[PDB]
Amino acid sequence: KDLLKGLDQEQANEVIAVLQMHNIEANKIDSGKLGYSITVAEPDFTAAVYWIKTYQLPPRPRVEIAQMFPADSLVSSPRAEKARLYSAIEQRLEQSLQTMEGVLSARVHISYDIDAGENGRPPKPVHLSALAVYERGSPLAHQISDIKRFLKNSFADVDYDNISVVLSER
Amino acid sequence: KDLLKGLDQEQANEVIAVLQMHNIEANKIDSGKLGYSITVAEPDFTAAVYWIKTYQLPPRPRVEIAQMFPADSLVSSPRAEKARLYSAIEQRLEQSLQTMEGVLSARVHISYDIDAGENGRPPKPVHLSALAVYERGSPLAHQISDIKRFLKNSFADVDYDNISVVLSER
Amino acid sequence: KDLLKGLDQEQANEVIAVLQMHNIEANKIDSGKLGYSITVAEPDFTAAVYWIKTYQLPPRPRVEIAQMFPADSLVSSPRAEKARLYSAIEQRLEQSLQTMEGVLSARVHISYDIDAGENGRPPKPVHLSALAVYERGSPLAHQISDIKRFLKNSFADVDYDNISVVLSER
Amino acid sequence: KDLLKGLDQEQANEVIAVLQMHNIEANKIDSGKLGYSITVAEPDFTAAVYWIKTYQLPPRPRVEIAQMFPADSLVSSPRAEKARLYSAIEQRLEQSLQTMEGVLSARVHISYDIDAGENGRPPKPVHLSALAVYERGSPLAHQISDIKRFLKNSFADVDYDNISVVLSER
Repeated sequence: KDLLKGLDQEQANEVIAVLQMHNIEANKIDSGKLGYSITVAEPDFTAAVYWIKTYQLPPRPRVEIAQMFPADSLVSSPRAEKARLYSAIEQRLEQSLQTMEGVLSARVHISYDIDAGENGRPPKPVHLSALAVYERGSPLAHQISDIKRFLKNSFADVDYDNISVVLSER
Repeated sequence: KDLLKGLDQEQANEVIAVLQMHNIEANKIDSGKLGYSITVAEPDFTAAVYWIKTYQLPPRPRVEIAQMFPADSLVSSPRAEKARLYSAIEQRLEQSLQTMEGVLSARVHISYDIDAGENGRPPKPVHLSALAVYERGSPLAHQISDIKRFLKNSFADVDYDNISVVLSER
Repeated sequence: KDLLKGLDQEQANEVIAVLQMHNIEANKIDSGKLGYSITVAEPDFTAAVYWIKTYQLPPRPRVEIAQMFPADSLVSSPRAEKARLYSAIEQRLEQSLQTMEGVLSARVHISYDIDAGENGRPPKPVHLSALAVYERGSPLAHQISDIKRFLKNSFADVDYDNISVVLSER
Repeated sequence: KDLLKGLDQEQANEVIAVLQMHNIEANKIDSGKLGYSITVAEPDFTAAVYWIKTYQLPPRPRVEIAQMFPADSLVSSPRAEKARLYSAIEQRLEQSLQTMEGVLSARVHISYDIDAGENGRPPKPVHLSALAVYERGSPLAHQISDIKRFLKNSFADVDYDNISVVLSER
């Protein structure tokens, strides 16, 4: 029975290795495009789907900031520009943190808004959320303070108390 | 008797495995497009439909934010843009939470509105609703506080008291 | 005698199973389009119609929000846009609640209006109505409070006292 | 003698079954279009018409909100739009109530008007009328309070005292 087709080499390799490690007989075939298909024996189909689902496979597609065409036709000013500037910063932070030995994945979600409550009343919202996944063989718990400091000084008007850093082993 | 045609491999596999686990004789065929059809013996048809319905199969299509063409022809400002920004955030949160080992599905619904009650009266509504489904073999109850903190710091002007995190085993 | 033609596989299967369970001799044929026709012996016609009617078969078509073309030709602002935003939320809630084990169908009707009574008098109407149908073999009565909390935090300015959750066994 | 031609299968089946149950010799023929004709012996014609009339057969066509073309050529604002919004709600309520086991038909007529009596005098009219027909074999009298609550919370600014729920056995 077919599981999934048109998988990248990495997605197919991670799913194949996960299934093989759980005693599931899985086979892989490459199509003409270099995309991969995974298949299992019918008796292992239910188990295979359970294991894949439990490990977030296949990875979901989420909204892409670039696919903004449905929302607006042109950008001459501020809200959309600020979203892209924020996205660029989140990616810059993820790129930097990813160089730390032991990090295998990282997500950064930043909040920076300049609001006008009313005449003579300006608020500033700041905060950052950081999730880093570490290799099974590396404890990054001691590096939490260093990661917080790196995030703090990469972004405008952030304090330590408004940064959440969560580290989870794969 | 035919159950459903034009199923994805995942939807067909989950329905086939559910029926087989409940002693229902189900068979599957692939069409030309790689879409799947499920069929059962006529004596098991009523049972099969009962089991499928009880487990939310087949999954319903709900309104897609992108299918906004029926509602408006062009977007130059705020309500539609804010809905897309909110949707992007909900998806970013779902993507992040989905990496936690044990999570097999997640839904996030965010509320963030800036309202003007009258002259010199601005209200701000905040809150988030989070539903996460965990694998049968993983207790994520101890991770509720961590999930709440991740959601809190991903989104503008959210407090813990205004976040609902519900975890349900598949 | 013919009952109905051009039925979906699910509608035809549910009606066939209901009639067979009530000792009604019903037969089914598939047309060229994959649509189904149900027929009964003439001596069982009256009974068959009584049973189908008593169980809401065939399901009625109700107004589709997308079929708004008869009402207005273009939408540049608020009433129609807000109806679509509300419909999207109702569908998002139904999608979320449908994942709860035991739920076989769900309907959500939301009320959220911002009205101006007169100069310096703004009212806000809030409330939600939720109907969930559960499988015969699952008691969801203990989950009423959880369902109310999920609905509360998905929608702007809702309190628990203004949410009705009704659960009915199929 | 011919009774009626161009009947739907359901209308023809209900009329045929009603006549047969009252010892009237009725026959049915299907035309090329799949429409049905009912005929009776001349000696039973008067009785047959009396029975059909007494049971509201054939069902009358009433004004369709969509057939508004005779009344106005275009809709850019409020009265016609509000009528369609109200009709959509009535249909949504009927769809929801129809899922209750025992319901075989339902009609909802809603009243929601926002009127300006004069300068600094706004009235709001609210109320709902609900008629539900139940199967002969189901008592829905105990469900009146539940039906009222479902109707109350589906619609803006409704109180229980302004909802009429009438249940009649077929």
